[PDB]
Amino acid sequence: GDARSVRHIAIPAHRGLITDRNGEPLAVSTPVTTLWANPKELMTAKERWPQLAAALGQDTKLFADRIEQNAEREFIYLVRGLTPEQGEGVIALKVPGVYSIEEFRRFYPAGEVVAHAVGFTDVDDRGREGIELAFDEWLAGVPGKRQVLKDRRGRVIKDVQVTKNAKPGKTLALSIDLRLQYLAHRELRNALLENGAKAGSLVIMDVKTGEILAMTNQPTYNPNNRRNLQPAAMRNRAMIDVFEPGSTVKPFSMSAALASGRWKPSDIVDVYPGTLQIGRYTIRDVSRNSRQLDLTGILIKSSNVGISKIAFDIGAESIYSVMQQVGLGQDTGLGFPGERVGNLPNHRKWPKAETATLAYGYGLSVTAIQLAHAYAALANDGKSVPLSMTRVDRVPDGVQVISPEVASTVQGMLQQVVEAQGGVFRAQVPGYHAAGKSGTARKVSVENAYRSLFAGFAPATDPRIAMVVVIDEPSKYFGGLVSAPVFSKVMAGALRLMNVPPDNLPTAKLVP
Ligand SMILES: *C(=O)[C@@H](NC(=O)/C(=N\O[C@@H](COc1ccc(C(=N)N[C@@H]2CCCNC2)cc1)C(=O)O)c1csc(N)n1)C(C)(C)NOS(=O)(=O)O
Ligand SMILES: [Cl-]
Ligand SMILES: [Cl-]
Repeated sequence: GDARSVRHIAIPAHRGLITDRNGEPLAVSTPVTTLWANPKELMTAKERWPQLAAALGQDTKLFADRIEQNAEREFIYLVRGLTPEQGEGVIALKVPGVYSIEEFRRFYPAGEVVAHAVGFTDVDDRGREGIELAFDEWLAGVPGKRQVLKDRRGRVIKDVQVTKNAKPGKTLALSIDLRLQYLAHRELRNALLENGAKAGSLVIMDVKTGEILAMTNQPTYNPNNRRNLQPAAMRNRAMIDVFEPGSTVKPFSMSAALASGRWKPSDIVDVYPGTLQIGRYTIRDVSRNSRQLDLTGILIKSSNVGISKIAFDIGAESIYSVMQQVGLGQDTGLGFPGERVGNLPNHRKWPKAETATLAYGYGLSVTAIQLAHAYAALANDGKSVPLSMTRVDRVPDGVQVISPEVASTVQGMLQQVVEAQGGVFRAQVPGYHAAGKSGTARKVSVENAYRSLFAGFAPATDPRIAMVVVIDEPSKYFGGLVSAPVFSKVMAGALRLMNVPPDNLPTAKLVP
């Protein structure tokens, strides 16, 4: 039939390393040794089989069955992906017909801690989820090709000849700081356990560079062992899940009020009796023991009524404009697999009820990433630096989306939300002035179910990082009792890790 045969073999390309921003390995192509066999040669050395089988960790008779059943094939795999050292002891047995191929297997040194961001490759070493998928072309490289001239009995007579070399993939350095990532991962997980919550997300970003410094979710999974992996655990919820932001968008409503020319911080709004009726609907505050609140007090008490009255006065168009311009419900440009854009509703003419509900964050849907980016722009004196999941060496120009004077005023109000009497004191960061806003969003007709939110930034004197904590369905639940302490603990550790000077460790009690 055939005197010879020409078999073609690909030379595997070394897949690009993924590191965090400091060069810590997050995805590594590690060398592995695959053993294959020519059964026609192996069948001439049967008395070596029990020793070979032992070296492979395989049952003597099952190994023998496998060879005998494939006795005519010129090629079977004995085992793929042993360690180089395990392969080295088998090669030393010098069994006829047993040969080795070096290939690579992806290893994820941080495991579940950064699994949602990094993703993973399939058995064919192709990116399937996360960054591995999004940057697959960058990471993959260009494999080579060999030619093997084989026998009529499958024995490779002519030594392989290399057609094309293997071109390695490119290194990729993420924006993530693995130190902050571990801190965020451990504090979110502990908070979930303490609160009996179903899921959660935590985003940390650099307000000055747009970099995503940490992005963790629960549940998570071990990418190095995906046996019994369930779909819910795979979700990078910070990017691919949407939620109503509720009270956490009130600083943007307040930004529109101050940009309107119609409102100044010392203005007061009468929110008594803690409710406001619009047709058949009643807007309700949680704490309903207030009458006059100034604009800062409306944020401290989180008065839906107060922000609603302001929204009626200034018009929803101005609030829509700020929310759109800080990115809520807008494409982020990151291109993360499955990333959601959410929804910021718009109208030619805004009905009165929807003007109020926009202003306190009902009925729009955002991602944790978007909410964090919005807070980063506010923290950065109103200038939005573009998002990045990769290390930023040369920072692109930002876009001024809130005037610096309005941004600075709203920043001070959010510092009061954390530090003033009656505010979110469990969000305070010891040694630092922190600023932010809690939220609690009921999942309407979705039976005693809520999300607890906190969004903020620090240090208030020169903001460095913005943070969003989302805790999904705690079993207690308020934003200020559930997500606020997580913000405090993670913000304190992250500021320390970044060597940020404390701006609230005075040694003297000053007066005023
Ligand atoms: C802002 O986010 C805003 N939230 C809402 O109006 C929305 N839902 O509100 C839910 C009620 O939320 C709370 C109730 C009670 C408390 C609280 N501190 N008191 C106790 C805590 C322990 C349990 N017993 C009560 C805190 C929050 C609701 O209506 O069920 C909302 C907006 S969009 C959407 N889908 N839902 C409020 C709650 C006014 N401010 O939020 S904040 O986090 O408290 O600052
Ligand atoms: Cl609190
Ligand atoms: Cl509601």
